[PDB]
Amino acid sequence: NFDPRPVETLNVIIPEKLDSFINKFAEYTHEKWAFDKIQNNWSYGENVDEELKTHPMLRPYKTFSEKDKEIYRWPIKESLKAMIAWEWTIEKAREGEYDPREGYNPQPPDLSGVTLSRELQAMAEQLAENYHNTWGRKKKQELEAKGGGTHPLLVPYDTLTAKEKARDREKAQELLKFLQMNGYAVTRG
Repeated sequence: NFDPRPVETLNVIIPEKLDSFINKFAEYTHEKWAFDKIQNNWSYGENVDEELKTHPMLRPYKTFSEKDKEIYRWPIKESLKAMIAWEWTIEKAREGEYDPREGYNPQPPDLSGVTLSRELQAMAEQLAENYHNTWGRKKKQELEAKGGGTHPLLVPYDTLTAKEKARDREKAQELLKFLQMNGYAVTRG
């Protein structure tokens, strides 16, 4: 009887002082996506070709227009809005701490060495559940409107295994690790 109710974010205002953080994390997200592709032998080219391993976004984040940068900034703002709607605190407290291929070579920092406390891991789980509920509500509405069938992910988040949760968990964890790496103190208040 899955009724996904993600937290309301539409009227949530992100403080302007977080814009630099949003930009840094968007570039990081791009660099990580680009790194994985370039190491999997993908390269720049006008078209998105699965066979020839080519993608037009395999270029520096600096070369993207502001509207194009929204491919990355938009999901980041949505995450931040959810954290703000829950009255979590996000405050800067510290200083913001392989084969070289042909052309673009992004070297993003490794977030495997960034450790999350029990509290931040619980917070990542709450963000992950919200990603599941956001997608779930959107999917349920799409299927209802477009007369579609069903989907195995249209079930409560707490009925999923650790592996089924991994994608949303890793997205939430990457955000809290980057926040921590950049000197932000994040709490549930």
